Amino acid sequence: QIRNMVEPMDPRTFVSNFNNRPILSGLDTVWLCCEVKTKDPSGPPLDAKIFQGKVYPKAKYHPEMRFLRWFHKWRQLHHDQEYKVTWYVSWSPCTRCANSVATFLAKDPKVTLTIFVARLYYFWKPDYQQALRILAEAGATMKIMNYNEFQDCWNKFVDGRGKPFKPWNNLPKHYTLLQATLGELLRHLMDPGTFTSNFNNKPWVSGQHETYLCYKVERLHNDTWVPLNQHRGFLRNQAPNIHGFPKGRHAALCFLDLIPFWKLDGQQYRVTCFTSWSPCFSCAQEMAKFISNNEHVSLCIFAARIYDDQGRYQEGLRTLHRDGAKIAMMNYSEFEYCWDTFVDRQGRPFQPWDGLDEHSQALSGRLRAILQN
RNA sequence: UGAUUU
Ligand SMILES: [Zn+2]
Ligand SMILES: [Zn+2]
Repeated sequence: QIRNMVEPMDPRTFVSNFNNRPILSGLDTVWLCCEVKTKDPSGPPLDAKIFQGKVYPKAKYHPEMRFLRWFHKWRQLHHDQEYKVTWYVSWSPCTRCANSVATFLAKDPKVTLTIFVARLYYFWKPDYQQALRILAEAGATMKIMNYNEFQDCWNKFVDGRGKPFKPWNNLPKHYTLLQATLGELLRHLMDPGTFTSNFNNKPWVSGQHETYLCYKVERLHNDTWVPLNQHRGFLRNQAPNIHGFPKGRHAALCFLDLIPFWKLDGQQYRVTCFTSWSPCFSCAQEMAKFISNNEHVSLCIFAARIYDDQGRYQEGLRTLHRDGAKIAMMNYSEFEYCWDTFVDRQGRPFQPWDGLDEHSQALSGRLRAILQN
């Protein structure tokens, strides 16, 4: 078992180093817990290790490089076969480790690697974004640690003495910010079936209530709105879960959460979202509050369909429009733009669904009527 | 807590 393959770390070492607050000073060591398995995930791993290394000053002693040196020797001592490796790392890799690991994976197709990260290190710096993309392109699967992964790491690698994992405050909030940020910098694209199913604007017939939201940012420069290529991406609502958001978190709120995290300066910005459902009353109230607090940020909301929340949704849309948000129903040009920009389309052009224009006209008339009452 | 990279 893993407990006999590693010396489990002190619980305080784990809790302090794997806390997932995205902005965290004082944590000058990187920790890496790993499992080496066969192609078959069943059974215990072949081996498991804990590595650590100081962030500064020598990247050669970061735990990713210690892992590489260990793994080379270990493979010499065991009969060769394909390996699936999993890492739980407290900080995501620096540019040097990202490139070294990418080189290693690109030269060795017998090894595949999954990296779960507690926090993103310098996620806002383009050299780090680029190096994480290089690592992804070499085949590494990179994900943010969520509750299940912290619990698994606790059970396997920590001297918990039979006590269960206890989540810290704001674990889910931190997770959602980091997962959106990682999707941004890896340039994740939406599945085309997912897009077409969720943005079709005919009367909704599925029992599912889910909201997908694409977003982008423009900056005002010499009276012209210019693109800001950094903060562009998509997200969806978080369904309720007692270990996540117990009452869920709607897509509009996750979107709003991202804007302060971007640390926009004092210039004028226009933030646009393309959401498959118009916001419910709660979401519209929160967006109105945001507008009240961020004068330099102009909000533009394009919706595929109008969501009747069985409540005060019309009042929410009216309040948003009155407070200066642009609210409009998506037309052909917005659907095509989202297909071209946010969707994993693999060179294929946008193919409109039947009735797109007719549905857009009827929805736009309904939105006009709501805004005029 | 925007967080010393040779
Ligand atoms: Zn490193
Ligand atoms: Zn809502």
